[PDB]
Amino acid sequence: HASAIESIETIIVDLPTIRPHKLAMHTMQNQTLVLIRLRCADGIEGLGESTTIGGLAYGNESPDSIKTNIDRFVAPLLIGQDASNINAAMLRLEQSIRGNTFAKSGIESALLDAQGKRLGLPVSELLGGRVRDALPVAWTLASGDTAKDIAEAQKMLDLRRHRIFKLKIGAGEVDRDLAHVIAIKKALGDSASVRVDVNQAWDEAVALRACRILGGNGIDLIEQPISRNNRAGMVRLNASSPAPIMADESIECVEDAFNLAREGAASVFALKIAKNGGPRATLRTAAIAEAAGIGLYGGTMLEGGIGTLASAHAFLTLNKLSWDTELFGPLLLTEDILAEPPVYRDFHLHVSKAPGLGLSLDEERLAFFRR
Amino acid sequence: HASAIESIETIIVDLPTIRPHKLAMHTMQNQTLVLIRLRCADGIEGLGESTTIGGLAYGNESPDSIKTNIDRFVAPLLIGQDASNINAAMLRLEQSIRGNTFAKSGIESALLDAQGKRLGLPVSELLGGRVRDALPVAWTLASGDTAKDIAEAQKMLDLRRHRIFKLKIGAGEVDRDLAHVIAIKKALGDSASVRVDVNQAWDEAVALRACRILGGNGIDLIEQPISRNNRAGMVRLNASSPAPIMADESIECVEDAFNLAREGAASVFALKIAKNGGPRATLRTAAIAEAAGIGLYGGTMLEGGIGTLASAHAFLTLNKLSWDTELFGPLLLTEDILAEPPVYRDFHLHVSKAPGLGLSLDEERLAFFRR
Amino acid sequence: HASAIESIETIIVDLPTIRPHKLAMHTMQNQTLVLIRLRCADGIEGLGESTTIGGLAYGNESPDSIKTNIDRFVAPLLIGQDASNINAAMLRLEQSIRGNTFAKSGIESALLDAQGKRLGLPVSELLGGRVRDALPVAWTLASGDTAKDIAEAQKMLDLRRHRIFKLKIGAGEVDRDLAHVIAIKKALGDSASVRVDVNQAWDEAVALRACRILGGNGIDLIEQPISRNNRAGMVRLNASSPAPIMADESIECVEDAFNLAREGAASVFALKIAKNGGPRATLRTAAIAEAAGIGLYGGTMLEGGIGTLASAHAFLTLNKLSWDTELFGPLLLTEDILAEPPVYRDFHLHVSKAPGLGLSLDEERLAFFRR
Amino acid sequence: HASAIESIETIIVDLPTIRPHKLAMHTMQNQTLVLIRLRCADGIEGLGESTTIGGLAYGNESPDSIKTNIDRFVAPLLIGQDASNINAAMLRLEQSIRGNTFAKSGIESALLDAQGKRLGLPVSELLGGRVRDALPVAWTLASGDTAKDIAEAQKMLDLRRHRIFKLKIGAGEVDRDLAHVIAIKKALGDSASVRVDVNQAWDEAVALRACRILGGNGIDLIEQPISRNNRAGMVRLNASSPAPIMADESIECVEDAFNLAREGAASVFALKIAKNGGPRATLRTAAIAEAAGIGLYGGTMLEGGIGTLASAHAFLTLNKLSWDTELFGPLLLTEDILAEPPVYRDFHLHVSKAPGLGLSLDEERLAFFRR
Ligand SMILES: O=C(O)C[C@H]1C=CC(=O)O1
Ligand SMILES: O=C(O)C[C@H]1C=CC(=O)O1
Ligand SMILES: O=C(O)C[C@H]1C=CC(=O)O1
Ligand SMILES: O=C(O)C[C@H]1C=CC(=O)O1
Ligand SMILES: [Mg+2]
Ligand SMILES: [Mg+2]
Ligand SMILES: [Mg+2]
Ligand SMILES: [Mg+2]
Repeated sequence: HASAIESIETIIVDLPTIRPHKLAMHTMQNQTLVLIRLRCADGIEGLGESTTIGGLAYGNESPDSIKTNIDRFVAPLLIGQDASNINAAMLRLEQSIRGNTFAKSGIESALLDAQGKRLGLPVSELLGGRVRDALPVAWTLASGDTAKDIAEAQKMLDLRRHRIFKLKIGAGEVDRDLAHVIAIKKALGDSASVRVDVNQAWDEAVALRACRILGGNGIDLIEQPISRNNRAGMVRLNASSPAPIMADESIECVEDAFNLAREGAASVFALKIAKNGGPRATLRTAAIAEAAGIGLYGGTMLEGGIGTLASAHAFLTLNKLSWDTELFGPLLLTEDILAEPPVYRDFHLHVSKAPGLGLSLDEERLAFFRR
Repeated sequence: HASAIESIETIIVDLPTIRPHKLAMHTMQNQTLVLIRLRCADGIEGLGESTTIGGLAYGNESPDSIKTNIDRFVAPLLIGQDASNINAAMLRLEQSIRGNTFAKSGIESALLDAQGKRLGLPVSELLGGRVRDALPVAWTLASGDTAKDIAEAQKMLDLRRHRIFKLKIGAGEVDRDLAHVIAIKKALGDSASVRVDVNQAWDEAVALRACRILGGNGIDLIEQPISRNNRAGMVRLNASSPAPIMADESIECVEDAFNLAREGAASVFALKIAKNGGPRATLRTAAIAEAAGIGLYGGTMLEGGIGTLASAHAFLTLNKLSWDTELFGPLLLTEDILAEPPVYRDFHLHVSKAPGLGLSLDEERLAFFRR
Repeated sequence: HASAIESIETIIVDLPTIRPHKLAMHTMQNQTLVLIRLRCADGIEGLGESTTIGGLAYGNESPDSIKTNIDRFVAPLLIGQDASNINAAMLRLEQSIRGNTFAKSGIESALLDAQGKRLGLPVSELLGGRVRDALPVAWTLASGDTAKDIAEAQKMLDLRRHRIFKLKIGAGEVDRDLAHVIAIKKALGDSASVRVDVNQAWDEAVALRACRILGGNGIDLIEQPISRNNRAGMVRLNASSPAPIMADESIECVEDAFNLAREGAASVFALKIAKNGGPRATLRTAAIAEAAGIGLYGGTMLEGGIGTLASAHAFLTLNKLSWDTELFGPLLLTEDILAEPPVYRDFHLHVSKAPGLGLSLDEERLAFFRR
Repeated sequence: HASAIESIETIIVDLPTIRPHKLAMHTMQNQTLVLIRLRCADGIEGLGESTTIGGLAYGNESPDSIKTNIDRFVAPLLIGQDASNINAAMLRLEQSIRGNTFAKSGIESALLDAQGKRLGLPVSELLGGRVRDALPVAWTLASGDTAKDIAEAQKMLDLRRHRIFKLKIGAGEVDRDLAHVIAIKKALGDSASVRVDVNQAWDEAVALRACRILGGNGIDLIEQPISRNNRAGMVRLNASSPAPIMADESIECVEDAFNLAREGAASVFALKIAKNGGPRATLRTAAIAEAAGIGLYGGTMLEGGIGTLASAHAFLTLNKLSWDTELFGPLLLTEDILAEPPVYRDFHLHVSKAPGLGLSLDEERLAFFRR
């Protein structure tokens, strides 16, 4: 085919971050991305990104294993295939490859980028058409210090950078974590929306009490308070919690979205291209949530500009994202591999109408930071 | 915008059929279509079709009211809008217009046709990319006579036209309808798949027995045996019936698909663009079904070539249609408004790769049959 | 520590098989194992095995990615740790590594082997004590030809090798697969137990009928007929099926076992060390099943002698394995890396009381077949 | 066998306590233990303990009937059996003896002690390996006087003996018991965790109100508020109670643990070797709880040092005991039969790495207190 895939190169890139990022299960000291360079017979190159958090501390795919599986199994299946038929290409992978959603997400992102350049259309238009040009972007406070977090949030407000804050908790004693969250919301008052993410850290026995306290203290959303494995517990917590509960880790594929909606495990779903298998699969998960009356949140696995924009282009097509987005990955990185970073201003991420993902590689940064 | 919608004309067309088509609630003596001609500033015209069965005997929208609502409410909302952004256009309609899925389906079909011509791509590619070029097509036997039906099916087999037969029942006494179906399957044996559609005609009290008899006599699928209103009954029948049950009328929007899947009301879903609001909405319903492990069937409201191809292009992108399709509408019509009819041969409908819906109007037929 | 782990080497070994093995999603032409060589400060070496089927066609871990993740993440965490405290070592991995059960299984197997040699006890005794010395072993028929399968089963009976047969179906047309299974059971009659494994291939719409037919034709067990994602469907099938349903792919961790038991998704559970994270985790899954009144089956991912014996030693401690085992992996391989193969005779696998896994490496075979 | 069991002697020992211990159904004025002395052919003696509370006021086994059933049924089954294969020995008992979990617990404890001495390993290592050397120990306040309880708790805090307090209620008027608990928590404030145990005393009609009041007054956990027989009620209370509910009496075997988890009867499970049938069975119950996302608590039936250490060794292997333990039995006894008592300091019980249960009998105390 004139648009046959000729090569797929995966590159692991280690990039510095602006500060330690403390999650319940892991403390980030930097970030590692897997860049995908997909080249086609018509001379077009598509760029994609597969990124996770903390090696294997978050999910079963590491940047290392993502490269291994793409090089050994994905490339052989796609090289020679028509790059202009994305649905057929991704279904070809689906029939021979189980799981590996992070790898698939990066691959589809690259195909979409190339197809966008091929047709001279931004990805958002390839996916149906945008209904907005900007997306609201929350900011995560996870320094591990209450005083530092409050100061940081106040500055982001003054800079008109962020007005929605996500607090990482679950690593310490429940009451200390609760006091921490309450103190932050008290300091910010009505000037900002404060939410929390427990990253599955709590047992239902703890969550049933903690959610009541948070809801009674101005916390707007409680993300994945308990293990995705306590299916019945998540359903019960949705009933006892006065604050809405959002599912994140509970979604590891489109089918999980349906089952969670069927069971009533959460009233809001985080949408992550890495967890669903790319922008298109993520839109199917969004369709399921919408059909069930479940709110949407534009999630991230802390991707750099490529993965962030791939996510953004899909979100631009959604009717509504009631709970906004957390597409701040590029801002946590002190250095990224894009020639021009995404545009952030006035509490939003602004997406252009340039072809594909509307970005280009910074060859110097790639050369220095690639492993 | 360069692709602004300049006009939308709705035309009611009354066309002759090859023979009376007897459904449980109505007997068709002909067919009426609503043609949509959408013209854009860049000189491109998109064609769409909104068609139903028996006036108001099947659904709440008649060809007459579809024209009324499109002319009075849809056109005012779309004229002047960018035709190249289909998602924004359909969402604009969704925010101001409740229901009217048949009208919406015709409108989106026209927009897709125009966009396909605009980019020089068939609709199937606009929707992501085809994974097949042909679709298996079933045939409905509904003459009202057992001997006639058997003869007709045998001929369709000999002509290599159809090998899957759908039998319309529910208008007569249950046992007489059952004998009718059993006699047909007995005569055809393993040379064909025989299924039935009761069009909601039976009460659960009757269906619980009838489904057992049909399943025990070689009937492969039982379509909408009871009222969509007996929600609990459909769930119970899925358990007592040895033959799979398919939901059709139970789906009147994407959200219904989710609720039916949540409740376990059917193991197979019929996919109709008219019932969901167009090809794109139908793909969302398909995504929900797939995520729930529910089989897919390419349904029809007996549309002519335009509506049939709009449906076909969407179905070409589905990973699998386990229960095939019933896209035979153009074959039931003795006359259609296409210059070249869809290609049917060797038990399938063959879809080309021509731009848009790959069709053109027969001006002479349109002029003579338009109301 | 005196028993500190000094090194962990992972070796990918490609071995020939006796014949093509056709599963619903993949056709095996050979087999690849990941050998784990764990050496301790006290001069003891423990051997473990992490093996899967068809690259990524079966699960999300490939032999390639298993090596990548063990070398990059597991080794760093364990080197220097006390090898004699297996629970602490495996929990150390669990707190930093998500998923990767296949890798974990191989690691724990190696630790158990080393600990057995260290104490001069077979693994079965380290795990509590055996209650049997032999395990019944089924045989899978998957040549893709009915005549060939019947002949093969008859020979295994005559050789007193196997009397329980597992038939792989789901790749072809349902009725053809059903005829295939029925013909085999008809030919063998009461001389053997015939079961099937659909490897998630069927939709519930198909399974609800197929299970009835199989149960009515002498088929003793139906393994994973539908997708693990159709949670509600598996529960419904357990009620409509006259033949017991066994969960396999539905179990990807110990927690899944609990949820399946809670929901009533299957009446029998396959026990696979690779799917649970090693012999010890598998015994926890067995404990859950037993507590729920669910039958046990000793499963396999087609491991060679090392993985097969690691599985066997755990199964020797179970009170009862009502549905026997399928520990025939070493028999499907024309060549393995053990100096002395496991002992198979009179329909059983016979496990010795030698220290650890009671095996040693064949250096010549390892050298020739290692990648 | 070289390690054949040659004799099993059961000895009832009546020991003085430090003060009356008032439970909802009984007031303890002393404590009675059943010591098990199991001697093997290799000259090794294993010690075990089967102890309950208040004769038959708590459970169906009394110290008297435990001795009767062990002497008449257990001994005959085990004498002559290989003591080094604990799993086979306990399964041999399970196939011929129904219930009698207290007796079984003492027997397995003795076998583990002997096996530990045989291999020169502490029981915790026989069970897989410890992940901690110390266990947090709560203290029960049950003098029947509010002023006395507050003073006692304050002293235990000052002595760095205990900082978690369990209050026995249910014997008096609900409001008086509630005032009692609230006054104690008020006096201790944040310096201690206060929990209650109602020992099944309340009717659901009372519990639904009382749990709300306790949860709203700083009470951290509510143990078995109602009858284990009101299965549906326990499930309902888990939803209405703002404080987590723990199941104790509801667990009388491993299977009960599964059923309670399936039904959602409690969010925390008390782990008692006497109620499950020994350390090993208790670890299976813990595995079920963990798989269900249910918190763990190290429970006691007020055993002396032998039974307390048997429990402790098992708990040392658990990944996490979110709700700590109540292994204070030896502290309630003014006299025990151990030559050296367990080590309690700085809010914890410290377990050594000595072989077996790491203890020896005080021949003088045994001689004087044995019945
Ligand atoms: O929250 C997660 O699970 C992943 C990621 C999203 C933002 C962030 O701070 O971490
Ligand atoms: O069956 C329906 O409900 C509508 C239509 C589909 C084919 C047919 O014969 O009628
Ligand atoms: O059946 C599976 O899923 C895996 C494996 C077990 C035996 C066999 O033939 O394949
Ligand atoms: O609470 C029980 O049911 C039994 C025991 C545990 C400690 C205590 O004080 O009594
Ligand atoms: Mg999260
Ligand atoms: Mg119908
Ligand atoms: Mg299987
Ligand atoms: Mg209690």
